[PDB]
Amino acid sequence: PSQLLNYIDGNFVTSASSFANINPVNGKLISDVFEADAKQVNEAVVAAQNALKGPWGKLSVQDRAALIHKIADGIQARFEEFVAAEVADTGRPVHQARTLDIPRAIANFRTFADLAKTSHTDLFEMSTSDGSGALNYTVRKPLGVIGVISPWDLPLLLFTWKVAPALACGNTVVAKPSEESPSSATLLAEVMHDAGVPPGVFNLIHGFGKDSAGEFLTQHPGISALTFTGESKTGSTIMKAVADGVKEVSFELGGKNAAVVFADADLDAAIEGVLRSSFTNSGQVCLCSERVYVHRSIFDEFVSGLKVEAERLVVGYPDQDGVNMGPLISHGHRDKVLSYYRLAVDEGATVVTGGGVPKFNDERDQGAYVQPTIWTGLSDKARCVTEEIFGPVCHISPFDDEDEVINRVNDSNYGLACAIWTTNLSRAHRVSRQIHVGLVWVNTWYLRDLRTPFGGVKLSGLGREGGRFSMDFYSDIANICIKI
Amino acid sequence: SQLLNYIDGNFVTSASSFANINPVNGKLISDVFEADAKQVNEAVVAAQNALKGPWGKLSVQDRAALIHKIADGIQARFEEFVAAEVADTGRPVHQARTLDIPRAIANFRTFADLAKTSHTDLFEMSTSDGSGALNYTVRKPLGVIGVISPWDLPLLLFTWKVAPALACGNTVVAKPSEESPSSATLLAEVMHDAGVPPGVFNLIHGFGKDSAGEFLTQHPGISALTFTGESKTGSTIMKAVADGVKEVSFELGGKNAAVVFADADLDAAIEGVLRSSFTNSGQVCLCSERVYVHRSIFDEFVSGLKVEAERLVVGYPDQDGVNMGPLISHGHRDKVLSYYRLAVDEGATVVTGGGVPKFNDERDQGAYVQPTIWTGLSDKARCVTEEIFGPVCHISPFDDEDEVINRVNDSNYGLACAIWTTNLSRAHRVSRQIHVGLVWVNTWYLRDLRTPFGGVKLSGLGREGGRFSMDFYSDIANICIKI
Amino acid sequence: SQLLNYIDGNFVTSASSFANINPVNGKLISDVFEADAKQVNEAVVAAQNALKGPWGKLSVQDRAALIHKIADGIQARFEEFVAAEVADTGRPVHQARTLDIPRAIANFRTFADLAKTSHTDLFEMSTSDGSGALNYTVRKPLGVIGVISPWDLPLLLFTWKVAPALACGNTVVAKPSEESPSSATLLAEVMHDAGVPPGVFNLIHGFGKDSAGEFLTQHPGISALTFTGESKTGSTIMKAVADGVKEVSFELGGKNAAVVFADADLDAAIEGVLRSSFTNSGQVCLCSERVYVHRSIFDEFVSGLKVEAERLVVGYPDQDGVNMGPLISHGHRDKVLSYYRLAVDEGATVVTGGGVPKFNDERDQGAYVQPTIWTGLSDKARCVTEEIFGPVCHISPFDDEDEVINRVNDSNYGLACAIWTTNLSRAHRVSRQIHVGLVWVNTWYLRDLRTPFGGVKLSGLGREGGRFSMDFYSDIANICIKI
Amino acid sequence: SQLLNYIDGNFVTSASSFANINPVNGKLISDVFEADAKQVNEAVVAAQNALKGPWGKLSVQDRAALIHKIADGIQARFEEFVAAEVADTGRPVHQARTLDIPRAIANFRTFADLAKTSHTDLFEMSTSDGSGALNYTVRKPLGVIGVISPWDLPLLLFTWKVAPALACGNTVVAKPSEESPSSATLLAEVMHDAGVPPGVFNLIHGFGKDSAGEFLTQHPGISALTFTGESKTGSTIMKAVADGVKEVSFELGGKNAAVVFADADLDAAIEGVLRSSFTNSGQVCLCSERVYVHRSIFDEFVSGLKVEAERLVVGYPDQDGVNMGPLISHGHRDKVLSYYRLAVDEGATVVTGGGVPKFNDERDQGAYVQPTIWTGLSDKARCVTEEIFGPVCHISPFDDEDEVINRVNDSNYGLACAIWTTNLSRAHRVSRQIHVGLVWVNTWYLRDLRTPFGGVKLSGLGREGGRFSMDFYSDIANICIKI
Ligand SMILES: NC(=O)c1ccc[n+]([C@@H]2O[C@H](COP(=O)([O-])OP(=O)(O)OC[C@H]3O[C@@H](n4cnc5c(N)ncnc54)[C@H](O)[C@@H]3O)[C@@H](O)[C@H]2O)c1
Ligand SMILES: NC(=O)c1ccc[n+]([C@@H]2O[C@H](COP(=O)([O-])OP(=O)(O)OC[C@H]3O[C@@H](n4cnc5c(N)ncnc54)[C@H](O)[C@@H]3O)[C@@H](O)[C@H]2O)c1
Repeated sequence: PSQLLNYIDGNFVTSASSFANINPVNGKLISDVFEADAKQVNEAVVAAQNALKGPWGKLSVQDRAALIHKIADGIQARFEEFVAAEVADTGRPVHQARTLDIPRAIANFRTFADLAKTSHTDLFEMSTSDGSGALNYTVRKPLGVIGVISPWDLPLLLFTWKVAPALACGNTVVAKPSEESPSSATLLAEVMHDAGVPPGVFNLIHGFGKDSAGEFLTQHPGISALTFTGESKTGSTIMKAVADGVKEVSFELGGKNAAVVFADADLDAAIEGVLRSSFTNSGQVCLCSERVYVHRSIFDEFVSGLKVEAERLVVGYPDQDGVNMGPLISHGHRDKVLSYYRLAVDEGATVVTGGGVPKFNDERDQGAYVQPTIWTGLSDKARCVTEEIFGPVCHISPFDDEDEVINRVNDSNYGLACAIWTTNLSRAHRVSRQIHVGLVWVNTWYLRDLRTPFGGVKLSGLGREGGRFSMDFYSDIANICIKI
Repeated sequence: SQLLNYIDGNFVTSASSFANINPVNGKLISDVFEADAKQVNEAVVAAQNALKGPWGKLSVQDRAALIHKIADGIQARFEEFVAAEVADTGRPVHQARTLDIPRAIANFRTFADLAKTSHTDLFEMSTSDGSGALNYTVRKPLGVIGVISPWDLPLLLFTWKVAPALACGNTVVAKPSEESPSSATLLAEVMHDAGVPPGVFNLIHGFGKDSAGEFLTQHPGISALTFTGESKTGSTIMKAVADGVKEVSFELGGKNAAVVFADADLDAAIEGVLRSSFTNSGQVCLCSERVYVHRSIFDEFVSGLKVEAERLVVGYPDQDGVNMGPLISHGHRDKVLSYYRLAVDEGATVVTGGGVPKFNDERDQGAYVQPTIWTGLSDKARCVTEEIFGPVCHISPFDDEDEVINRVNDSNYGLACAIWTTNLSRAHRVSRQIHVGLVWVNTWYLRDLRTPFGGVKLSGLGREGGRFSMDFYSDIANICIKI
Repeated sequence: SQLLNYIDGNFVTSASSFANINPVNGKLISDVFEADAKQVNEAVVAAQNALKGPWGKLSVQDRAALIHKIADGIQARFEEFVAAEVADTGRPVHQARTLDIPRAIANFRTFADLAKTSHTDLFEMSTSDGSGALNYTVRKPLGVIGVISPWDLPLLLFTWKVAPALACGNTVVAKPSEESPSSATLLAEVMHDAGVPPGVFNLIHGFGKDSAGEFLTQHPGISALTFTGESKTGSTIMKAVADGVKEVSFELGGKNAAVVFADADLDAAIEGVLRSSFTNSGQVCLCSERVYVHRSIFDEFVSGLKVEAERLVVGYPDQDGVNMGPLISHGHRDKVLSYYRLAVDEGATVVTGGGVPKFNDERDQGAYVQPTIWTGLSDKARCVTEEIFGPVCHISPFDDEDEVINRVNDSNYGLACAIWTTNLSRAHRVSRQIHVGLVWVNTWYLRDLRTPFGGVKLSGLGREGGRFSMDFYSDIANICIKI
Repeated sequence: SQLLNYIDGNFVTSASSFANINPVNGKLISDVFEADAKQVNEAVVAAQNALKGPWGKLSVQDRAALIHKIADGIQARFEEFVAAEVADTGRPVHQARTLDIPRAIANFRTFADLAKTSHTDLFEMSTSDGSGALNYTVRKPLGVIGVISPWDLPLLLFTWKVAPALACGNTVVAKPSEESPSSATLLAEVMHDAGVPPGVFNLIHGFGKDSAGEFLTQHPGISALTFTGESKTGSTIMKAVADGVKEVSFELGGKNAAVVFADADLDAAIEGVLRSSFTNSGQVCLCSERVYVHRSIFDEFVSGLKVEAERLVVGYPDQDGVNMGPLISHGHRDKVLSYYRLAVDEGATVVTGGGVPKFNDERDQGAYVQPTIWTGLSDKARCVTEEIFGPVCHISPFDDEDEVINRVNDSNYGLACAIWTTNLSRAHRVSRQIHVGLVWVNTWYLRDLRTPFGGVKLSGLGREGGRFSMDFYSDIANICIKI
């Protein structure tokens, strides 16, 4: 059916090799995707380098921002096509795509264009020996060619989260979306083309990681930065790969996030929240909770309530009425998730609900669905409690003491995010500041303001993006010092 | 004389020692105890544990007051630090008294002040339910900072990392260059006498590969590695910490240009390039080794620079009117001399210098070389492209502004550049086109600690100074409250 | 033609009306209903109440999108706005098409953007009990903002206040100059059609004393009065709001100098001073009426400027190659000609102009004057010290840099200054010593809306622009939480 | 004892003198020389001239070091300062030792530290010709700062203005309250002994109307007047400086509320309200004179408060256990007792106090009153709306969140408010809706010098603290370079 081409130096192109994009709802082929080779990656980088010297480089910040708003306008004008593309690749509920995925991707471009317009830099006066003094000022320049490599859990959102500020700062871009979700990125290339974005400014390359476009990108001496979102292991590999070039790097990596429910929490709200944080996108979001700690006094009641709500979840088609969960991204990913399902049992988990695959008796049985799953009875040292599963699952465990549960949350090689449920003023602020992660929510989950810094600690990442931090990462900060 | 490690509040020796040698006369001045992997581990663990002790409980005001006390402690032993810096490096006494030591003290005072005055952000947001949410950020200690430092400005560059690390509430494991260990050891004593809790600041001595340096970079207990040194070494360190995804901050090598336009104050530009080429015997990362001079003033510039270079006094650190001391070591001299020969093989004219001076005294056992000027090499000569880190510069002419800008930028490095012009438009128009972290106009080596500092390309990764230090040496955490 | 008030979502007439006269030919453009104290009260109360309505419930994003919609509305009716500004003021159509209207549009877009991107501060502190405290700040709407604006750049200066007021979520009662009420009235129409809720924006027409202007300033229901106008008017308004301790922001008169150094690009400086003296027929607060030129180039500069001034086309707004229109009114020309007489009486040499051109057509019933240059007055002449606000400049020589800085600063005003020099150091050294809010080097009237703008001494109080507008049009509140 | 003015580096007497009375016992402490118009003028002129002397040539680092030396000078005479404040005010010795003096020392140190770390902005901009322009801002000394301060927290509020004025490179003419002139005179000695150049800091004694206070505000030589005092005095000053269009900063009166929600920690709330009502005998602008308590806990709260209030030890500054001293003066006691009476006449139930304690010693000649609590008055009672400035509070029950918010806000004042609740949502939701400059949650009088501070409505104009101080006490100037 559909064909997904690379976009290089203003032109769509095919490749020697192609791979399949497969609908996880039913296992049916959606499209053929051309895998760019080493030579085409080179062509992309060189074009990106030259574009920096072209008309793109002559644009005022205001004109550049106007054009980026045009890109956002073009996505909005093809809104439903973008919805259809995200849904096809990933099986995500249509409502989620219409309210989260696509509008956030548009908001990424608008927000960074606006920040580009309002941003400024610094002026430092200094005294000198002769009493004439000196002036030091800083400027933001384009960093150069930014290599962007993105994952499949929020395809257009996380892709544009890198591409928008890269372009807002006047860089050119070579971007490699996940092989699992190539569609919406390809449509973005079309939007770029139609908006009149100069050739070479934005380049789209398809493929995999090792011995494919992804690796080739990280190895190319022509890039100035590599921004990456994906597994921690992949982060380290890429960090080694750019080391000889001393390329700027920004990494958003894996997590094993906890949710903590204190005794004074609003229990019904906490249950709804943990339900959402565990099972949204079938638990395939980096921000999902897979470890949950609940105060002993309310533990059993909490687990009972969550069981009931988890069992009311509708698992099925993306446009099915009242659907809460679609399938996992792919059969390979499902294999990995079920392997963890077994392991949890072997490690001695009580299976509160789920633990298998739903029986549909239609085409969905050919897809890659699993059941939302809850475990109890596992130790803090259990693999299923420590390793990132990336499916619709959580383990729940009681605790007694505040300092205790803080230490248990922090006892991890990851540190992406955490959610805390409490109605107590002091406790919200005291506990939150003690959690060793980049992002804590109190009495909510997945709230994101694009102005805030975002990033992880430990294995969950390196550096920060968002607001001023993106404006700093995607720019050369240069100092000019004038003796007066 | 012996230089010990400082681990968890105690000066400790080690299994093996190495020679610290005076580059003025080749004489041995101390033995330095090389830390082994287990001592490195001990240091990191101690640093990890200090985070949970009294250090971790200090308010920002109390921590800052304590850091000022460290500065005071250095100040009260000022001449001993001067003696220590001079001993290891052979730098002129006057330069140590006026640049090296006071600036090391200022590192501590300034970052302590920045710590006291820093604050974070508040973001309000709307929610579908109409009650909204509050996001705020906080700065927390990153954890244990591994500091690895070079020998060109030993204490200055060392404290440039250590001060903000401590100011942000971290604990530190710091490994100074094997070539210049004394001032860092003195710092450990100052720390001790000031009552810095055990494990907060740890000093380990040794080399890079297969030594204390490598082991520090491999330890999963650190949260960040901040580094100043050669580009290749930076790469090596980048790979070593990759599996841990440690935060990294790199200030690497350069091949910096100076540019003199026809409308420059000629005498000032000659004086400026003399300083930028030969300060510290050209052993500063910010030194110029490439100079482009407009053809209308080329011959006069070169002639004037020759005269001033030959007036430079090369000698003892306490010799009257001394301008230059020796190179850091014989091994470094052999490297610099190898370039002195390569320049000749490459076809260079030697305007002045090109060898080693004859002293007919103990200095001949030291590691002195002559300040050297070359002309006649092409832009692709290795001597014009690779960093030598000696008291040397090649001078070539240029004709056009866009031409010289291209030749300046035609480099895998991009640390710093100096331009000389009296024209308003040109200064601002040219400066912004040079692909480096720092451009000076009509001066050199002016540094304000508030400003961002770093290189592009092979010259580094990230930025430090001012709030960039406060951000790098801190965990930035976002806390989002639903209302 | 009739210009109605706009109060609580309705266009309303009034008991009295006054004449809007076209200064080109003296003909009647429109009747303008003057708001009485009763209508002003009704406007202020509507504004207060609007703060409790749908307007007050908008997210920052929605409020910004609505203000972009206001900008789109103006843009949709671009030429009507052009025609309105031209009719009231006689300004050249080209100036209105390229400066006045697009900048007024840019005011709304820029402050909407600033509103979306602004945030506030988070301060952590330690306490005796070791639990600490959180301190965060928020920006709330100040309340009802009274806006009183002048006639020199009617829509531009009007929207310069109204845009940030609305971006910060305030409601507005605005009173434009009686000389130029037309574009403000169109703006009210755009507001209405854009769907801005009743009471958010209110337009009241009238004069100052014993009229709408005074009644706005006396109303206890406002939270702030932002004002651009004559310095003496500012003083009056400050007294008028003193018992209510209203927030105030004043942009007042000036006697701005231009300085031309010996190393200036002379032709560019001549062109520059021509524009700074005669743009809008010298009726801009930012205009130069004092000009200082280095002695060595004084005669050549004066001769050059004379030639250029005499080439200026003084005529109809859409006449080919027109450079200057008339003054705003006959009353204003009576004042300007009185100064023309005074300058002769004070001993001035009239290099050119000094009178009223003769058209022998309908323009003779208008309010034109000639571009005028004086020489020969002392620094104490009233014509050299008082703001004339016509197309005039006096030119005086100088010999020394510090001398001229002192003469520039020797004024009760301090709005702006323009300096001409090609020398890098001079540009920065001199500029920082000028006691004004804004210095231009080698240009004039460049405005970036992110910058702080305002004057010193009699030229004003407070700053607006960028973050300064976001702070002034907001309540900055501090919330301190004990943890 | 005698208190002299400090003008142009000299302590000088005056033609007239007035009495400083100890309010503990009515005894005369010192005679205070009242500055006349000629003396005030001599002060301003010396300050003006001081800007062009060595003070103006100081680098920011050197200036800050000298400010820290002032702070050192106060620490060195810590007990003399404590005695001075106690003598003037009768404040408990413990409170002056822990609060008053250390915080005035912190004012100098903190604003010195802010000044060293401060910086400004760079704006890059595109132009028609494609070469662009550079806009940057600088902070300059505003000029001569007139400071007029109250007797509330004499040294603390005095230094809160003087410290940032000086940190910003200004010079100062300062008029402390006639009721509390001692600590300020001691500060002038510290300035003198620290070698602060003559004319930089000038101290003039006297009153407001027809005295030095008025004379300062009428003087055309000053650039700003910063003021802390009664709201009616603020309006008077705003009128006085209106013709010079001087920069103003006003911190005025309040009638602050405390609010205790049903979910508050009741014991902590009682302790909190006790402190907020009676600290310094309720003579702090930040004191709570109205208290709203949820109905369900109203009786229990009023009872606990009565008990704790009755345990308050009223007497000697150095008496052990002492909690309260006297009011500042007999004149003020007459005013306070007058409200005590009016409260009864208005229908108040007197829960405790309501008169003056009997001592049977010299304290009966002093100016004491009892801590008083009222119930049973309406929101419209004069005693519940008008600022009394004594050790008094009125407690009223409430039922609804939106109700009490409206009742707190129904005031012509809006300085500060304290809220007590343990609920997360409620704390943030309610706080943001209170129309004041400062809301405390579960505490009172926590001040971080980095935060913006100020009131809304009659409680003030402008903001001070952190960068707001750095902005108010500086000329922000914009320099625009065409490239
Ligand atoms: N960009 C800057 O701001 C800046 C400042 C000063 C110096 N420099 C550069 O640094 C170099 C200066 O001299 P240098 O010889 O001391 O640099 P270097 O890289 O050889 O050594 C620096 C430090 O790293 C250690 N080290 C060496 N190999 C290591 C390894 N494999 N693992 C861990 N640690 C290792 C050394 O022991 C030493 O402490 C020059 O290139 C100079 O330009 C840059
Ligand atoms: N907003 C704040 O942060 C803050 C802080 C402390 C006190 N206050 C307020 O200050 C008041 C108490 O102090 P106060 O009794 O000294 O107030 P006050 O207004 O009577 O006197 C204050 C100062 O102003 C001077 N002054 C009086 N009339 C003057 C005039 N016509 N011209 C020039 N100067 C004049 C006085 O001499 C004195 O030095 C209370 O209202 C209190 O709330 C406010």
